[PDB]
Formats: sequence, structure tokens, C-alpha cells
Amino acid sequence: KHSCIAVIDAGSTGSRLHIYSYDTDDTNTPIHIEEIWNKKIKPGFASIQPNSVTIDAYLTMLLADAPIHNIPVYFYATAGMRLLPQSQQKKYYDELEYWFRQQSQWQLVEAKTITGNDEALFDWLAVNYKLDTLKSVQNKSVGVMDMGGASVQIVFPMPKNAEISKHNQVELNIYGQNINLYVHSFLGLGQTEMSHQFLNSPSCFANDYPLPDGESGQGNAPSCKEEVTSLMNSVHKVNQQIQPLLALNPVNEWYSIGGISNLASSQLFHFENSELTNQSLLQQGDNQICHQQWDILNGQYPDDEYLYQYCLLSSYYYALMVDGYGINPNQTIHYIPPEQNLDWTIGVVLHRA
Repeated sequence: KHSCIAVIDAGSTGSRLHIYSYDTDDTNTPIHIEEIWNKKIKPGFASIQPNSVTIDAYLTMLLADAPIHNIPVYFYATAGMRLLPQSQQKKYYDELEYWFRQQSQWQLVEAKTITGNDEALFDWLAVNYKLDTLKSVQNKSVGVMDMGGASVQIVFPMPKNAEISKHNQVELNIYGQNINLYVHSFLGLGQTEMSHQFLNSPSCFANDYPLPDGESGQGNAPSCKEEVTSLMNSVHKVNQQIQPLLALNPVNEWYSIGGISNLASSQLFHFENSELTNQSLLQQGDNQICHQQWDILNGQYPDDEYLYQYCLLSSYYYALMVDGYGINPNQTIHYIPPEQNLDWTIGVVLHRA
């Protein structure tokens, strides 16, 4: 009845296969995109031994039960593979290429580690497809932030600029309209990776939270924020790279995908309309977690295994958006509810199907 395409997201913690059906409109653009099958496997591809037996077992577990036959597949690895040496990446792709050559059910189009800039493009397309803002010329500038586990991405409209790296600019035409986007990714600034630098920082944890080194949490969101900002601006140069461009290319609406919704959904936070402001986020984290006695808090919410990190995470999100990107603390940030199942792989269908 329809066209179909498979996209494998080979992420840091696991790989997820998505199979989509779609139609194509008179602009040569996919419409009515629907996920018809999903499969997730652990652990991350970049964590398994890159030999034939291990790769065969892994790809077989991921793909064997798919209800499809003879479908194009894109295998796109993200930050987890980007953190591996390149010579090491090649071992995986040589095995994977051979595996797909031995079978007929899957027509491998591309298998590669995509850049964070590529990921940012797909993030923007996925979100804008969900918001139904692609089929018409908008006039409002929509920006997307992905708060990932290992990298973070930011993407917003910006006219082509010869003084900016080609790698941070994308041109595409969707539903008949030319789009120019600025894209950027910060590898290592994702919440899981960055957190590994802050675990013994007492300003980043609830009072009396037991830090790995034996010291006690003594939370203070502004202090935690300042420490996170140093990583962002001195190592990653976030503000120096992003803030001037955003100044000159103002975004009217911001949407975030990734980890914010998990935090914003906690019973300790109060956000409405699936949105927040950074000012409110930092205040709530500071009051409810950073300056809160840990044993009491944990006793009241014993099932929430991520709550202990919420002083750090609220501080970190503020550091990234306000001190890094230069977003006003009172600007509304929409976040995509986790129940919505919005996935960046939709952007692959839009761009490449």
C-alpha cells in the first residue's frame, strides 16, 4: 500500500530499530509517516566486541523478527560510537557491512556514525514534523535543543553565512520550501557523560547525600550552575560559539527533546503546559533538592532512582540554556512529553526517504 523504510538508531545505551510507512506528496516529500514496528536491544553497539560472532548475534536479535521483507535500511550510530577511536569504529563497520551482504531481507543503504550536526538536523525535522510547521512558510523561527545522554544538539534557522563553518550549516528543501539551518552538537555535554565530572561536587547534590568520595552533599544550584558553566564555556566554548549567532537570528519558540521531560515530570517539580522557564527550573531545583535534606527526601520518594541527580540536572540545564546558549531565564521552553514517542529517526525519513 505504502513505501517503507527502516532506521536503526545505534545509541550509547542500546540500538533501536524503527520501521516507518509513508506516502510521498507532489513535492517529493514524505507524508503520513507512521511507525509500524520498533525493536530495542542492549547494550550499545560501541560496547560490544567487534567480531563476526558478536555482531551477528546482535544484528540477528535486532532484526530477525521484523514483519518486513526487502526494505531499505539506514544504520546510524550516534555519540557512543563518536567517543570511540575511529580505527576502532572501522572494525564494527567492516563486520556490519559483511553481515548485510550475506542476507537479502534488508537492503542496507548506509551504515555510518552520523555527526552531532547531522543528528541536530534530524532533531529539528522530527520536532517540526510533529508540530506541523513544515508544509508552510512560517515567519516564526523555531529552534530545537536535544538534551541527550552523551551529546547535546542545538538547531535553529539561519541564513547561509560564509564566515561560519560549512559543517555547522545545512541547506535542504522540504515540502517545496528552501530551509537554511545552523546546527551544532557538543560531544561529552550530554547529561550522562557530563555528570561523570560532578559526582564529588557537593554543591551539586542534596544536603547529606553521600558522594562517592565519602564527603556529603551541600547543594546550592547557583554554585553547581557556575561549575557546570565553566565546563561549558571554557572547554566546549558554548557561549562564544552560539550566543552571537542566536542574538542575530532570534528564535521565537524553543522546543526541547531528550532528558528535560523526565525531570519536569517528577512530583518534586511543578510545570504546566509541557513547558518551563529556566528561572523556574533553577528555583525549584534549588529549593526542592539542593537545599533539601537527602534522607528525608529519599524516604518520601524511595522509588525514583533518578531524583538524587536533580540538583545537578536542574543546574546543568540552566547552565546550558542560559549561560551557554544565552536564552533569557524567563523565556518559555516547550518540552516534548515522553508519552509522545517523538524520535529523531523521523527526520531521517523526511530527509532521505
